[PDB]
Amino acid sequence: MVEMIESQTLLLTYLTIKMQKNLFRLEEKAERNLLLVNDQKDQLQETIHMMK
Amino acid sequence: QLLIKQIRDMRSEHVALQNQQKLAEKVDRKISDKDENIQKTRCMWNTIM
Repeated sequence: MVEMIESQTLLLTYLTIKMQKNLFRLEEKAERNLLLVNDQKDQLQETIHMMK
Repeated sequence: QLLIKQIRDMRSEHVALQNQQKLAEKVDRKISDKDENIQKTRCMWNTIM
């Protein structure tokens, strides 16, 4: 019984570490994409204001 | 999604304003004489009053 629980713990832990590593990579790519688009928004806003 | 919507709206606004500026520049060359005309008019009034 102790050997079975340990095997379960190993599976869960493996899944967890694998997911966390791949999630951090997505979050970083996402934030970068948002900042790039936000910067484009900011340039357009400044040009519109000057024209007005 | 929010950012996409905002950029689209701003682009539409920018085109509209560009059309309005092109109509206004056909009138402006002669501005180099404003401060001088105001002071001239003020001076004429001061003389009369």
